Amino acid sequence: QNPMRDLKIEKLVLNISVGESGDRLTRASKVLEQLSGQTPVQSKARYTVRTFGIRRNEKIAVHVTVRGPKAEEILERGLKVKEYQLRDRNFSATGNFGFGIDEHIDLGIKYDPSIGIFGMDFYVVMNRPGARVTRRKRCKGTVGNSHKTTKEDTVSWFKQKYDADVLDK
Amino acid sequence: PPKEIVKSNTSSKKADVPPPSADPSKARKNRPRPSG
Amino acid sequence: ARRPARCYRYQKNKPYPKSRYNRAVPDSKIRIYDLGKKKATVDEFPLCVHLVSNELEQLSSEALEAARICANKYMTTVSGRDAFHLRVRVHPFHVLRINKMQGMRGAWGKPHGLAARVDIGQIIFSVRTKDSNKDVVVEGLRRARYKFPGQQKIILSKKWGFTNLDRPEYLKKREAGEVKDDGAFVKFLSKKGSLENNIREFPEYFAA
Amino acid sequence: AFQKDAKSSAYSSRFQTPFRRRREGKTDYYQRKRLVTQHKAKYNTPKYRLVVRFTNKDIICQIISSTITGDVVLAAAYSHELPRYGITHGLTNWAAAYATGLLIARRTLQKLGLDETYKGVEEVEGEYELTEAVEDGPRPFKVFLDIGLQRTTTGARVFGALKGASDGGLYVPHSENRFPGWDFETEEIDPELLRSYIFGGHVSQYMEELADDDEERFSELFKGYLADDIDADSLEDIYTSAHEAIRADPAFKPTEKKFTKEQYAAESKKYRQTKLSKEERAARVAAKIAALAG
Amino acid sequence: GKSHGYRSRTRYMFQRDFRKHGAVHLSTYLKVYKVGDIVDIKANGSIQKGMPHKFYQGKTGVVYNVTKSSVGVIINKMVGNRYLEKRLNLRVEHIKHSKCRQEFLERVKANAAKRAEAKAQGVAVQLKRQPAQPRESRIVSTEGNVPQTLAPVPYETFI
RNA sequence: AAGCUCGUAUCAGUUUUAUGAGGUAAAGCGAAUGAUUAGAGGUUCCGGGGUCGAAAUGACCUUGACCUAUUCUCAAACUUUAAAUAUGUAAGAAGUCCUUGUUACUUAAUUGAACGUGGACAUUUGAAUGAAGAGCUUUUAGUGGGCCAUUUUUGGUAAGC
RNA sequence: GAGAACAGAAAUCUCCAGUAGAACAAAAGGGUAAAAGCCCCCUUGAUUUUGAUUUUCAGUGUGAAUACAAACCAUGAAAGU
RNA sequence: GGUUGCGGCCAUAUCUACCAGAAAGCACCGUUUCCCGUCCGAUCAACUGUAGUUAAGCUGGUAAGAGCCUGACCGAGUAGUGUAGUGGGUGACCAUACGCGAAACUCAGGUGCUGCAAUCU
Ligand SMILES: [Mg+2]
Ligand SMILES: [Mg+2]
Ligand SMILES: [Mg+2]
Ligand SMILES: [Mg+2]
Ligand SMILES: [Mg+2]
Ligand SMILES: [Mg+2]
Ligand SMILES: [Mg+2]
Ligand SMILES: [Mg+2]
Ligand SMILES: [Mg+2]
Ligand SMILES: [Mg+2]
Ligand SMILES: [Mg+2]
Ligand SMILES: [Mg+2]
Ligand SMILES: [Mg+2]
Ligand SMILES: [Mg+2]
Ligand SMILES: [Mg+2]
Ligand SMILES: [Mg+2]
Ligand SMILES: [Mg+2]
Ligand SMILES: [Mg+2]
Ligand SMILES: [Mg+2]
Ligand SMILES: [Mg+2]
Ligand SMILES: [Mg+2]
Ligand SMILES: [Mg+2]
Ligand SMILES: [Mg+2]
Ligand SMILES: [Mg+2]
Ligand SMILES: [Mg+2]
Ligand SMILES: [Mg+2]
Ligand SMILES: [Mg+2]
Ligand SMILES: [Mg+2]
Ligand SMILES: [Mg+2]
Ligand SMILES: [Mg+2]
Ligand SMILES: [Mg+2]
Ligand SMILES: [Mg+2]
Ligand SMILES: [Mg+2]
Ligand SMILES: [Mg+2]
Ligand SMILES: [Mg+2]
Repeated sequence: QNPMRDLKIEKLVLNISVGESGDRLTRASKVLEQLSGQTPVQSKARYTVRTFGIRRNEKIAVHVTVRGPKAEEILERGLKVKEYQLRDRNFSATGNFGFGIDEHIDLGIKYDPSIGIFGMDFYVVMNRPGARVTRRKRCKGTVGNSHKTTKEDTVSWFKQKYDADVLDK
Repeated sequence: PPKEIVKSNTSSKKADVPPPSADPSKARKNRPRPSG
Repeated sequence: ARRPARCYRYQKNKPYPKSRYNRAVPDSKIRIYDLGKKKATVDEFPLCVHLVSNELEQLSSEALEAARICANKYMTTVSGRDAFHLRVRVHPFHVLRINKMQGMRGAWGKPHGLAARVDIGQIIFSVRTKDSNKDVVVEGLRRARYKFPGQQKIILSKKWGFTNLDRPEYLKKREAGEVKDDGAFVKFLSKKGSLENNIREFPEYFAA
Repeated sequence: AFQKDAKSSAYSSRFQTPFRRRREGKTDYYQRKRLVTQHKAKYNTPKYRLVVRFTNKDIICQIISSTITGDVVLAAAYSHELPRYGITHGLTNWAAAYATGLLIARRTLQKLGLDETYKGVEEVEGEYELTEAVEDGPRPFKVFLDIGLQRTTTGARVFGALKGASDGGLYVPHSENRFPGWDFETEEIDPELLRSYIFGGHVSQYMEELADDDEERFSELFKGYLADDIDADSLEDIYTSAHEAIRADPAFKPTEKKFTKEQYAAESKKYRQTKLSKEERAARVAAKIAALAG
Repeated sequence: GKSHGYRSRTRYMFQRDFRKHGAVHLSTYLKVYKVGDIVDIKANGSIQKGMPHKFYQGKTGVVYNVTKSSVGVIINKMVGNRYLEKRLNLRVEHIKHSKCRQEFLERVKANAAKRAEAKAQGVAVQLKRQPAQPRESRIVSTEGNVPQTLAPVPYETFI
């Protein structure tokens, strides 16, 4: 049965990984702000590598999460550059999915040579009604099986609206 | 100019060391590679 | 250079196993404990025969190894290299210390070798064959008797092969639907556990 | 669920359950220790807790003491009773708590004899005050703030049921800075603002902008306000005079209860399944093997 | 070098009791200790403050003081050829009422009863305690139970 | 050694009863941790090999890992369980119960806490056994290399070590 | 474990599992999960007066510790600490 | 009896998979002016109880389920152990006398009990 259970996008989280901090990192942040309008959250390098030219806590990469209708614009604005075809992977058996794109300009977004070109990691989180039951504080609990988001339930749902194609195998 | 925002890492590890999953030995040899 | 076997004969000290407070110990001299046809199916070798230790004593690795070799080599070239399954029921977990050549001052040892603490009535060598073969097994243990300190006597197992069940109780379990082969051993039908995949396995049951 | 995520026999065996009320996420026991524990040299003197619980749109205010057999309710006031004193709308709001906190304050103070003495603040200009000790008299009845799991956020409405209980005659220790109107960048309070929240001056002044700006919403939420013909500027009066009516008659009417004990039970057991017998389970097994044999 | 620190050797003594770790159930803090109560002393490793010394584990005593978190207990510790009085400050996590006295009081109350109950009946009491008394004479019946004769068993191997 | 205060009295290298502590012995390893033999059954877009190959997130053999049910064997510095011997306290007049005083502590509170006035309850004063006794004080000698036996047990091949 | 441009065995992002298999300066062992771990906010009780107490013990000292008393403070809505 | 708030012990309550759940109550759920908190009104906060839903949470039931609990002359008076002998054995060791007495195994039973308050066909 499916009265209340339909599906909804919990959040989209854009991501920019970059091999340093300094200018190149901030520009990529500027990218994600005006792309979300939200002011975004950087991350720190969890350890040192040096084959990547990074040290621990070096502010390696920025991201931002987006919820609501303003995501479904940026999702579909992205699903455009991928030409409405994803893969049979890209879909986590938990039910989410994500995809990358080089060249952030490829969706809206004019050039500005004082910014440059960056790629993104678009990842989309799919949950249902009753998704606070594992989120809230009091009586914290766990979504019953029949209600959990799966890959099957997500793919078919990506197949129908957006019309797009899942491909591969 | 704005206040930067940084993520909070719940992991309790102080040691600047790579995890065990990071090792030279996994490393599939003849991985796809570009050419041309 | 190997201290004569009389110095470590008796269990005179609490077990001194290789450990992180140890670490320094040499390899054991016996290494392989399973010989003959070890893949044999439980039904192939009904007859079991034991070498039992009648003393509470210590058996050195090098002594296990040399009664392994003895009992196997004879049993193989007499009844043939697959005639039997010879499994050594004892493992040398005890490190033996020696005081090298100070005075008696600061005399704590350094690991000299390994051995296995053995009980009265403890089985040492267990062998399975066809009952046809008994006298070859027996003698083959009997000839490993000589390589060990103490009184050890050979015994004819009331049981089926290496199993925990006596011979009649094995048929009744095997000739009803209760027994199912595993590689060298078997698994058994239990009256407890989920009835779903209880019937998945042992489908041969459930008829009567 | 997932075959490779698996609780081994060991896992179950060596798992240590948290308590019960911990598994149900209901009780923070480390807060329950520090509340419930009495100074050992006060012996059997009970510590009394002010229990402010928020459901979805009912407010639960309880004064409770603790016993190794079970906790014990001295007095109990809910927002669902507030219709008696003239509030049928917004029973989940800051003003409905203040109201349910003044109802609990004067309901216990009543059957406790601290009734005539210690009337608390009957004025309500929304100033900061704790009910003082009367010279040469009993001391103000003490009860303490059990937040539950509620987050401490300046303005939150757990402190409403506080300020309704502290202006209502009880001695409940508190500071000022969890109250609406608390100034963040200087230590100060504006009573004016806090006063407003007591009678609903944010909810009216929301109704005020929603008649002349968006009435669509104003027609969806705020429906009963039109259905009852109660517009904005009148909210403060509804609560102002409910305060009066409360101090008047705190005495707690229970409901007329309409189908006794035996009845409610006889109907509830029709829907509640009764387990089984081993011989029957035994017959299920002998039956399933019969079926699943072939 | 040899070692004795305050908690030495206490590894398994202060250990937390399998599947019973974690914070302490509230009935502990609920119980009320009046001066003169008989307490058992058992440490609780989770509570490091107000902790008895390893000697006093297992010990039983009486409470001379009652402060905020803690009952002061006196124990008679033997040292040399005498006993000295020793005074311990323990948090009630580490203490429990002793049920040694339980039967006593119950017998006290029981004794006063049997006294006024027999005395208001014309006495004949005998309320002291007796050790187990040798069995009385008894008949035993062979009806339906004839003696089943038994023999020691012959040696068997079965290994 | 000197005594001293006493004398049905308190008293015990003992038992019974009631109630507490302990983690050794043993036991356990298809319970955790650590070791350890052997098979069997799974899983790789993915450790490495081969064959088919333009290749594949290709198919198939193959060897290693993991996984799942199993199997032989272990621990002073492992463990769920857990002895025996030893171990703490209790078995009353300094006791039990009624009544209701004192305060600067404490309670919302003449509430409670601690010590109390007054009143009631008797003998078989509260299990066994033993007791000539019990409690108390001063002062001072020698000594402050020990050794042996059964059992427990450390080093050591051992030793009349 | 399953997932996402460059991105590989390891970079950053998301979910699901997760009794603690981590972390708490250091040795080991205790102890700990809405915490004792991780992040942030405020602070200076790491203060003042002098007793009692436990360990070692001669029941001296010293070190270390425990519970109070009297002050003056920190923090928190508060119980508290 | 059902439910909710606060609970006592803290698995007979946990775990895995299904299915059933009236009434109320919980729950999900609706909004963003206000206090308040976030990269993100997801969580946290505030308003509405309206617009919608028993889908989940929650309650219960099923199961030769996992685990946990209990019981037994089930194993076993076994292992271990206190006491004794000018007992046996070269010895390792082991019988006996007087007492104490496990663990694993196996069988059978069980699957939270209940306090204070307010509720509810
Ligand atoms: Mg961190
Ligand atoms: Mg993590
Ligand atoms: Mg020689
Ligand atoms: Mg030795
Ligand atoms: Mg020989
Ligand atoms: Mg808290
Ligand atoms: Mg030492
Ligand atoms: Mg213990
Ligand atoms: Mg400290
Ligand atoms: Mg042990
Ligand atoms: Mg020990
Ligand atoms: Mg042992
Ligand atoms: Mg065991
Ligand atoms: Mg193991
Ligand atoms: Mg048990
Ligand atoms: Mg007496
Ligand atoms: Mg008197
Ligand atoms: Mg000498
Ligand atoms: Mg000599
Ligand atoms: Mg000598
Ligand atoms: Mg630990
Ligand atoms: Mg905290
Ligand atoms: Mg301080
Ligand atoms: Mg000292
Ligand atoms: Mg020191
Ligand atoms: Mg309903
Ligand atoms: Mg929302
Ligand atoms: Mg909220
Ligand atoms: Mg349903
Ligand atoms: Mg259920
Ligand atoms: Mg079961
Ligand atoms: Mg002799
Ligand atoms: Mg005996
Ligand atoms: Mg059963
Ligand atoms: Mg159950």
